[PDB]
Amino acid sequence: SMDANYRWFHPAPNTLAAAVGSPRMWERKPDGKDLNFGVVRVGGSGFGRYQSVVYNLPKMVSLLVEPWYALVGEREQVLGLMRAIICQLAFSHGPDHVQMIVVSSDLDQWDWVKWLPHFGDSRMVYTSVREFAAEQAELFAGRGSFTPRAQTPTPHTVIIADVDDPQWEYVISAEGVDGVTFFDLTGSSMWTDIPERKLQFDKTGVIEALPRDRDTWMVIDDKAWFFALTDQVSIAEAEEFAQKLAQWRLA
Repeated sequence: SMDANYRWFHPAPNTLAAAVGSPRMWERKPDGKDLNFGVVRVGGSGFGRYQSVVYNLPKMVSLLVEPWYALVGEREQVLGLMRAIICQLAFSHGPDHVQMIVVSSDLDQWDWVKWLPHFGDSRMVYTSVREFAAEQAELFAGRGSFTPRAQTPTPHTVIIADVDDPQWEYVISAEGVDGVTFFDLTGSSMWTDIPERKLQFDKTGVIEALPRDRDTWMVIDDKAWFFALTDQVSIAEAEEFAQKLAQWRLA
């Protein structure tokens, strides 16, 4: 019963700090049996005047079915959703299964990720696409095009593209990069031209997207419909989760 036990797999992201160190942390497995591997909660099903009468179920995206997602909206709500996605993944998946990278011309917003092992380089926070491409050359060398979803190859890489830079094209083509999912925050045309990858916000925090099948993640309509009332994690909530995970790692 996935809807009955949804709080064990996809809870509200501000509950994750208190749950750090529980047996649900880093429990996801790329074994072909865990259908939540590579899945991340983005929000809830209730919205507007219907919030009080709709049984709220989590809404999610799979990292394995698209080479990227493009978050289109106002700066703060786009950052809030990205922080919720990062916190969800850092809690549910171990850094041996999911690694993370941020490429941003706004470093002040990403200082909190210094506590997460997922961003540790064997810190994967870069200020330009050129610096990122030099540091991550070994990641991209020999990698083919993205193949949408047996055992999943690991680590999967989640990259936050937060810099409007024409050099993005020379790193991520239309075919995508195998084992990587980008999340664009800029709203530039190269990311937003594919409709099945767009998450369009409205001022209330509701996102619309092409609906997908609940079991296969396959797109089921070519027009955008309600997708989720997004989860929003503030800098303080994200830093609280990140520091709590860091203290668990030191203990």
